[PDB]
Amino acid sequence: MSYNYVVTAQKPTAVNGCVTGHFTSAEDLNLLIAKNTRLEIYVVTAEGLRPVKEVGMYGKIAVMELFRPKGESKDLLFILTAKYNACILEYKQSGESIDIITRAHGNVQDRIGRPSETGIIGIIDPECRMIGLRLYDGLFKVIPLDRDNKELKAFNIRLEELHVIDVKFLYGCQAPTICFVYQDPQGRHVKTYEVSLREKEFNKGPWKQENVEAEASMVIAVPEPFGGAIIIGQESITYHNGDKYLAIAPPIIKQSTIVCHNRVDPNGSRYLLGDMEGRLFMLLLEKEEQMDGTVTLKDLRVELLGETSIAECLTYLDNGVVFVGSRLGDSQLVKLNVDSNEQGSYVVAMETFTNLGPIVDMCVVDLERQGQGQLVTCSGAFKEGSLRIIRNGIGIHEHASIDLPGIKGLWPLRSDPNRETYDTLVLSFVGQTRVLMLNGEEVEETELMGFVDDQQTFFCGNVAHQQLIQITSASVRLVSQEPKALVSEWKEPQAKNISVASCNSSQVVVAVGRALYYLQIHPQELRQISHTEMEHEVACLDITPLGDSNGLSPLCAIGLWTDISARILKLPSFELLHKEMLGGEIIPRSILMTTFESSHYLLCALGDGALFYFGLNIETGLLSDRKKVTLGTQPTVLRTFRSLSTTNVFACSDRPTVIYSSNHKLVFSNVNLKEVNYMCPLNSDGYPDSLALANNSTLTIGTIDEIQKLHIRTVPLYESPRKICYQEVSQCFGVLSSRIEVQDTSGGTTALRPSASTQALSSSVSSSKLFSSGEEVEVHNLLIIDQHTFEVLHAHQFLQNEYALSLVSCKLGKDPNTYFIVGTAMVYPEEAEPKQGRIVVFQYSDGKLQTVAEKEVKGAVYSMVEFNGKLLASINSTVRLYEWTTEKDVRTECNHYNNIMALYLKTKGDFILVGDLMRSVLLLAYKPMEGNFEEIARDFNPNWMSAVEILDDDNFLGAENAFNLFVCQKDSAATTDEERQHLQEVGLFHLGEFVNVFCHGSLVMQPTQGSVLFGTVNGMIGLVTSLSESWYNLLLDMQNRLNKVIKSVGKIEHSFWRSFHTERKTEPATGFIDGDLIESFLDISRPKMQEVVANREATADDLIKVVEELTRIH
Amino acid sequence: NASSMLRKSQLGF
Repeated sequence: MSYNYVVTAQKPTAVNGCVTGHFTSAEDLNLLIAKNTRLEIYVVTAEGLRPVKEVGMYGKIAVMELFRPKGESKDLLFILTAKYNACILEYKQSGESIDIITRAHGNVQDRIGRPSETGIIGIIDPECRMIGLRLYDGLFKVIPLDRDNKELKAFNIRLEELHVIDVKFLYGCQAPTICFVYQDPQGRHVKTYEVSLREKEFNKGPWKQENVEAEASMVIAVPEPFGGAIIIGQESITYHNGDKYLAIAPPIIKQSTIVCHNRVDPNGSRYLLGDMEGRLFMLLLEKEEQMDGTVTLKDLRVELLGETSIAECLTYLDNGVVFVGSRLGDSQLVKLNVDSNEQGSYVVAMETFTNLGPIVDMCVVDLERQGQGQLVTCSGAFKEGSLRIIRNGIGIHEHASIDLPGIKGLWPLRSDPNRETYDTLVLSFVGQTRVLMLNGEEVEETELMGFVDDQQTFFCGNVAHQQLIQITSASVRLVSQEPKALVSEWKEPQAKNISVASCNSSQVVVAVGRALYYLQIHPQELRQISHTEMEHEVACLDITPLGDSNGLSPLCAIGLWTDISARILKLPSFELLHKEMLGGEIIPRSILMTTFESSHYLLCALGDGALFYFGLNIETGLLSDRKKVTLGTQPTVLRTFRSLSTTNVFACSDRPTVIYSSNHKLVFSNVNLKEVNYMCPLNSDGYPDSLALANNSTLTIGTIDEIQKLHIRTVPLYESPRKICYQEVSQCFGVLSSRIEVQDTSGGTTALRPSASTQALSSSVSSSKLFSSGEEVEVHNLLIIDQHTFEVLHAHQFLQNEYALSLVSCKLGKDPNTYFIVGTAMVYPEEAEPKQGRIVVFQYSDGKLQTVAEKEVKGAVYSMVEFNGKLLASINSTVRLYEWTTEKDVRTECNHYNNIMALYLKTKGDFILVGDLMRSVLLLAYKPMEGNFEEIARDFNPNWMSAVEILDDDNFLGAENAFNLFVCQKDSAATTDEERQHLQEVGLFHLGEFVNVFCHGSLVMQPTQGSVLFGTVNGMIGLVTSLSESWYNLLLDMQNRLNKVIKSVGKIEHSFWRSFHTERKTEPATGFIDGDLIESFLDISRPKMQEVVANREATADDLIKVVEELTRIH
Repeated sequence: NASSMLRKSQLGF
């Protein structure tokens, strides 16, 4: 009986794989990018990438290939999962609709098979006879491609060679032919085999087995005109074919390992090469013609081109554009030029995509002391290292603050016929109108001509022809720029109020009830035109001249009042088109139209807070996409703001919302604001690219942030951060960091670039003398980062080969100072394990960093929590609980030695602890008896842990080696010595990601319980919450129903995906829920949605509301 | 050192 719920807060951002070709059309260059369980499809263009289709899979993509067999119009996608789900994919556009379809699929794992050295490799033959896979040592699976094989049936074949490194099929071949470097005793070697599938053997390859280097790691297969194979090692490259052996040993690649590659020219005179350093090489093949004979080769060379992010993945695109898929760092788009710049880099970045990198540690700190957590992560590694501050919501910066309990609208106002700037803001009020002439940035309220002060103003537009408009209850008024007086004045024939105003800078439409007029502000006067009456009361109207008409506005839309409805119409005619008959007894408070790039739009707010949304047509006039959001609880006033190129839609609600643009779609992110009643663009000399915004009581003005549900700030560290601490009293962060340096010719270590440790504002080294008795060393530092500017205030450098492994920020004992404590370790290649290290207690003062105290230890301090004014610390399979003397020193109290190697710890308010490397978890208590630990219980499964957390007194969360989560609680049962000294694995789940860090906090706010966030190697940020048994049940049910309705993509069973799995155990998930899957609900059509209920009660739209209240947990 | 080891399983494969 364990009840937990997991959702994604940030989708993985690392790029594991990427591939190029014609998948969308046969004319079309596509970029395919694999995240983890996410597949991105782009179309390449002049600007770069046009986005097209982002889908998710129920597995971690491990192999991704594009290929084409005979009589096939365009390319097909091959995908293999880490749990051996295989599938073939076809890109299908039903005119306006997009589907990735599953042409074939099956699961290719074997019951036998020890998963190999160098993981899964999948390859495809140049002709497309087949697919070759290498999932296991000794074995080599083969899936023949045919019209059938719709379940991808495969035979295996025996491989003499047990330690294969890399494999591809050779171009220009009679029979199917693989080619591989394998390792045995005497070194590494290269080998070939035809594959005859008729008899499923191997047969014999066309070229003897030659040697290749000790570090041979990549096999490149050179396309037809050339044929053959390129092998890459450390410091060397080589080429093989027939009796042809060409080799180069360019000192320049010796520096670091090559690691990815990519064919540039289809013939393959040229290839791209990626280093672990970030360096980008070009590999060139000098061809050679002999008259009536096929092309040969003469020579090959290597040219350093520049520097990218650390490349996992490389793909030449159009014309000198190179996509650079990174996972240690941000992915990027790059230009290659014939001409170097200054520094001599042929590479120029064009675009940069943010990867939350490997998130290595993190924490939550309401920077701006708000109630919303911001999250701060250690990201990246080496030169890509960084901090990333992560903030939900679109925020704004408040310039003035005028307490005005009333404000019932507000439009712009330029006190001049030329400047874009408006030095006045007329604001409809509680039955009145006040005016605000500005001395620029100064607030001042005066009078104005033909604009009433004892009459509410329903409008203020910006009508051309040098005139200012004031629609009021009574009469659509007029004032001039030349005259500036009572230029004109419309009035309703019988003396009846305008109910609902609307217009632009050229058009006017009012309404009296169902009554519809139409007038125009023609040179210095208001001339009338059409008329019509309506079924019921007119609730709201919108007019604005769209794409193909300046000022004079085409068709229209309106909301009625009894039938609760909205409908489409025209201009002087008023002819009724298609419509929608929305439900309820609450009317549509708003309903305006707009566009952006390539679509016209209609949206309609109601008064219950909810909203219905639709796209339109300037010509025709048709329906669109019926769905129903929620935003506020209160009425919602739609508007439109000056941003960048795509000036957008703002929602005025008790929960202020912006509507931006997605793929070509529309965003729906929170605005980090109290509450907003009305709002408009603005621009005064005192308040430029502004946005006015009024609430319950008070005017305000400011700019806007990016958009994405989340903002991610930046902080390039240039080395790799490792741990992170917020010490609030000192308003800074402690961050452990590490830089690489190289031996000298003084032997001593130098550096490779300016880091944050070396560009620090000030600095220490460790002086302390506790110990006695080319090449690459790490140098470790404690950084002190300003929470406001994110500057390295101070840097302390540690001893030669001291690695700083743990960090805290606490007060100890009676002592009222707050310290920074760093647990360390001495480290050497020779040694298995360290056997000495120290704990150092530190204080940051005004601008100083004082080594307050040291303490030697006899191993690695892997972790340390602060306990109860005491300091508790894991030290090489030996837990210790220190105490702070009054004399200011760390002195032992007790130990626990029952650990293989204690990696993680956490503390439950009381006297409880937990942790371990290859066991699972233990719990302990402290006993204010003899100040000892009593070992309360453990878990006897072989979990290679990676992170650990206490959800609460009894629920312990754990992540591990194999991308699985699990939960433990102590048995509540009789015979309380054996059954008590065990705790059962009550929760199981396969995440699909690897968790470096848990921790308490949330990104939201000022049903569920708690909130634990995690960060993963991949960029993904998840969140774990707790449930009521009832809520669990509803959701488990609804999970199972939801799976019937949704078609996965390889056809993959969702439940097969989610199943606890190790290379030695496989159980289905219990006590865990993906909101990820739950949330899917909403993007399902009401029909398919209907089904999910056949059946305290049974409903249909309750559940929609229930998923809603959830999507807002993050 | 399993420490090389942690950092590595830590930054991924």
